[PDB]
Amino acid sequence: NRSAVSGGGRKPWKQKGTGRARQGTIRAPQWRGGGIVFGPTPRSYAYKMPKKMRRLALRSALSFKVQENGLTVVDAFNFEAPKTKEFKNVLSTLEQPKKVLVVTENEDVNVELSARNIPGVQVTTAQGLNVLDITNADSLVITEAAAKKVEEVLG
Amino acid sequence: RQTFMANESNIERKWYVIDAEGQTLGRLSSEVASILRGKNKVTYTPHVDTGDYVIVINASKIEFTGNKETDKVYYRHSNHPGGIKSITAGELRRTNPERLIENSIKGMLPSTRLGEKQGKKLFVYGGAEHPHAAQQPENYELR
Amino acid sequence: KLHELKPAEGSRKERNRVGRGVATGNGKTSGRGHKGQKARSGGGVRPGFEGGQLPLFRRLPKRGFTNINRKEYAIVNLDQLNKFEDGTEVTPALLVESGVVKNEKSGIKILGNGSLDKKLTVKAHKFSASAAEAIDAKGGAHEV
Amino acid sequence: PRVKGGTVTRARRKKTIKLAKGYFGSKHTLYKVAKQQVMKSGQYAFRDRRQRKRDFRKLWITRINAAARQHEMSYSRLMNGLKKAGIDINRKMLSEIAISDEKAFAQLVTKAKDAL
RNA sequence: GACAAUGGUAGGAGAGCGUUCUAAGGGCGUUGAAGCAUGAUCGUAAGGACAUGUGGAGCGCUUAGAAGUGAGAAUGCCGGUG
RNA sequence: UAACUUGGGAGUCAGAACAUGGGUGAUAAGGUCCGUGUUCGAAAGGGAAACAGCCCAGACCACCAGCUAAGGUCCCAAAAU
RNA sequence: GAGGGUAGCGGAGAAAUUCCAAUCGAACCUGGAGAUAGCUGGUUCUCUCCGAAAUAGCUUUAGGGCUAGCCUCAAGUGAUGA
RNA sequence: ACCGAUAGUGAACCAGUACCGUGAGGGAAAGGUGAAAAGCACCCCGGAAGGGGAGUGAAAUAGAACCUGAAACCGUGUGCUUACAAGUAGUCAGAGCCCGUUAAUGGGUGAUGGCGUGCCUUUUGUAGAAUGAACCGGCGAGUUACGAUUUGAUGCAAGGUUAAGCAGUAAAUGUGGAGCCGUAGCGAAAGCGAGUCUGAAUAGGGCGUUUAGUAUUUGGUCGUAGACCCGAAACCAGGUGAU
Repeated sequence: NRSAVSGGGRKPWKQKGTGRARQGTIRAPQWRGGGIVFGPTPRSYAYKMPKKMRRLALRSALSFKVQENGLTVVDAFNFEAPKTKEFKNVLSTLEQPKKVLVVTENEDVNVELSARNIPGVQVTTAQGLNVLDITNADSLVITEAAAKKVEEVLG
Repeated sequence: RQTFMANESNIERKWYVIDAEGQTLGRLSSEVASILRGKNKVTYTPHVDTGDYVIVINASKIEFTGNKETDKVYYRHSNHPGGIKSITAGELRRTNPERLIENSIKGMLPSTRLGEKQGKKLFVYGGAEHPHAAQQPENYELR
Repeated sequence: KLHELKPAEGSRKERNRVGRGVATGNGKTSGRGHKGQKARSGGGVRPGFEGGQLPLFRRLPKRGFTNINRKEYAIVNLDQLNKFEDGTEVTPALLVESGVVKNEKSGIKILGNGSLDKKLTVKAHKFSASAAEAIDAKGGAHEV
Repeated sequence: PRVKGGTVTRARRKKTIKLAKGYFGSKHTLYKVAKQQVMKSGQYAFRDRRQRKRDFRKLWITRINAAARQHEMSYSRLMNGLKKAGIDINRKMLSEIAISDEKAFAQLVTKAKDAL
C-alpha cells in the first residue's frame, strides 16, 4: 500500500505558484510505481457446517454411488509383495473403469505401496472416507470387513 | 417506394412573355415568381430546376397604390462608416425601371444555390421590344 | 458429479458493484448524492447523534441500581414433568440428565403452569403456592 | 489473480472508428472525436426518420395542386369533391396517375365536379 | 388469443454481456495456437462467429467456484509523436 | 381504482417563470416575502422569426398510409388572390 | 585575504520584521503520517419496470445534520381511497 | 485458485549505481536473433556509413538499434469530386461516374434540396464569453478482518450448537459439553410467579400469558480499523547547516 512502498516522504512541489496538478507524494495510486489500494490480503477461506449435516453429505454420496451399480464387494487382499502388475490384472478381472476408489479396514501397507503409481487409482481407509473422493471416483471397491466397519461407525 | 423524380435528361423548358401595362408591382411579381420555380408543372422536383424562362416587357408604365410614389424608400449600405444611400420608388421607376422590377421579383425567391440560378432566367426591358426573337415566346395571361 | 454441480435454487446472489458506468444505475455518484457531509469518504455522523440539539439519552434521568447478591433460579413447569413415569423419584440430579434443565443457576423452582396428571415425587429448592397443591392434589409429596 | 487489460479496450474502440468511415479530417481517425459524431448521427437519424414522412406528403400535394389548376379548379376544392363521392385514394396514388396517364386523371376530376 | 401498460434527473428493484485464474468432463494445434490487419456476417444491448494475409507454440467449449474484473475527463502519472 | 399497518434501502432542506388574492417598495423592477394552480426542474414534437417556464400536446420500434389541436392558406413556405 | 566562534522554544541586527546556502512573522532533512478537510475535483459494461424534493420543527444553526412529508422492494388486513 | 518487465523488492541488467545537494538526505531508465554463430567467402557504387547481388539458414522485412509489431504522426501513386461560395462539418432525399461481395431488394464517390449552435461538471437556468481535456497508448478509485440487524437456502426441533486443545497430509472429520441462545415474565430492589408493579383496595392502569427456536451460509445496511480516491495553510520529536 501507500506506506509500504519505499520513499515518497517529501512534497514534489509547492501547492501553488506554477501550473501543475497538486501532488503530495510520488507513491500515490495514480502515479507509476506507487502503492496499490484495496488489493489482495492474506487470509483463510475455510468455514464449518453443523455435525449432523456432515453425516448426511456422506451417506448421500454413498447412496448415489450404489444406485448406479458402482459398488462391488470383494474379499480380503492377501498381498505378500507390492506388485503393480498383479493389481492391474485383478482390476482387469473385476472389469473396473479407469477411475476407482478402494477402501481398507485399516492402513494396508502392501496394498497401499502398490496401486499408487497407476493413474486414476487411489486408496483410502474405512475411517477416512472423503466426500470429494467418493464423488470423483467412477467405481467403488470395498472389502466386507471395511463395509461392516463403515456401516457401524458411520451413521 | 414508387415516387417519380425528374433529372436533367427529361426536362423541357419554355419561354413566356408578359406585359406589365396597368399592373400592380407586387401582384405581378407574386405570379411571375411561381413560374420561374416550376411550381405550375406536375413534375415539380425541389432539388432540380424545372422552371421556364420569363420575359417582361414595358418595365415603365407600372402603377403603384396610395402614396407609394414618394413614401416608398429603398436603402443600401456601402460597408463604410456612415455611408448609407436611399432612393424613392417614384424616382427609381423613371431612372431605372428595370432594376425596380428585378428586385421585387428576386426577393420572392429562396436565397440558395438553386434559387440564385432560377433568378437568372428573368429578362426585364423598359421599352416594348425585346431582342429574344430566336426563341419561341408565347404571350402569358395573368391568373 | 463434479462436472454438473447445481446449487440450491434461490440460495446464491451476485453482489453489486458501484462506479462501473452509467447503465448499471450507480455510475458517477455511486448512490451518494451531491455535495454533502454524507457524500465524502469517512462516513457521516455518529449513530446516536452529532452536534445539533440535546440527544434523547441526555435529557432523561437514570433509574434504579443493581444488586450484587442477586439469585436466579431455573424454572421447571408442571407440564414439563409429564415425561417421567408415575411413581418415580425426581431429583435435580435427574432433571439435568433428562434434558429438562440445561443450566442450573442457583436451584430448581417448580412453577404450577399446566396440568400434572401424574403420581410422582419431586424434590427441589423452592416451590410456588400454585405448584404445591397440584402435586398433592392427585397424590404425592414434595421435599425441600 | 491480477486481471490486466488487453484485447478488450482495443477491440471496442475500433468498432467506433469503423462506424465513422468517410468523415472529414480527424472525425474518421481519432476515437474521442469520432465517438461524439456517432452519437450525433444516431440522434439525427431518429429525428429525420419521422420527418421524412412529412416531406414526401407535402410533395404529393404540390404536384396534385399543379395538375388540378389546368382544369380551372383548386386543390382544396378537388379533395372535397372526391370525399363526397368516396373515392378513397390517397395522395401517393393521385400523384402517380397524374403524370403517367393524364387522360385517366381527367376522369376523376369530372366525377368530383359532378358531386359538387 | 383478447385486453391493458411501456418520456424520465437523485434514487430503489430484477434479468444479463465481457476479462483473469481453479476443479471436473470433453476437444483443437507445425497439414499451423495466441496475438495483429481487412471484409459487403449474426443477435433486442453489452457482444459472437467464418474466410483471407502475417505469425511461429500454445489455446478454446460445458457446468460450477474466486476476484488486483470493464476507463473520455481528476490544471491525473509515465513514454511516444504533432 | 386505489387507501392503511408492520419491516429492508434511499435521495431531498440554493428552486424559476406565468395567471390570481395580498404585505413591503413608489398602485417601480426580470425586486423581495406569503396563499392558491400550471409548466420547467426531470419533457422530446408542433406555433410564437430565432427565444427552459407562454399556447397545443406526453416519444416502445419500423412504413414514401388517413383524420385532427394550437396557429394558418399572394411568394419565400404545405393549404382560399 | 587566511585561520576560527555564535544554530531555530535559537542566533546576529548603527533597528528595515533585516539576515542565518537564489527560500524566513519563524531555516533545511527524516519520522508521528495514509495528521485533519462539515470544502472543490474525479468515480470504468449493457438492457427492463417504478420514480422524487428544494417543505415544518430543533440546532455554536443558516452552502451541515436529525425526526416528520414525499419515492422504491417484500410480507400482511380487506372497501377502509378519489 | 500469488506477479510476469508501467507488474513483482527501489533494484530480473555489476542498483543504493547514474544523477541532484555544502551536508544530513533523495533516487532512476534499460530483458528476448536462431535448434545450432553456422555472425554474410566473393562481385559492384565511397573517402567512409549504407545499399544491390551471391552464400549460411525452414525463414535474413530472424543481420546483433535483431521474436510478434496496434495508434498518434510523416511520405509516394491511384478511382470519384472541387476555383460565385456564408459551413458544430452530420443526417434524410438524390442524378451522374467507377467497381463487383460473407450474394444481399450490393460497394466507392458526391451536382443539388430539407433539418440541424460539441462532450463532461456544476447549476433555477449553459452554444455559452462559467470549469476540464493538444493527440494516441499503458496504469489509475466502495475492499478485507471482527461484531449487530434484516432477507433467502439448508439440517434438527422444546430443543439447537460448538470454543481452545488432541489425532490426522498446513489435509475437513473423529473426539472435546467450559460455554452460548431459546423454552416465563414483572418489579429500582428484597421478592413473587401465568401472573407481577403501583396502590389502603385487579378498584383502575402499565408491562406479560405469541408462551418456535437454534447452527452455518449468499445478498442489503451499520459500527470499530485510513474505509471510495487524490489535495492543504499548520503541530510535535530527533538530526544537518555561519564555504
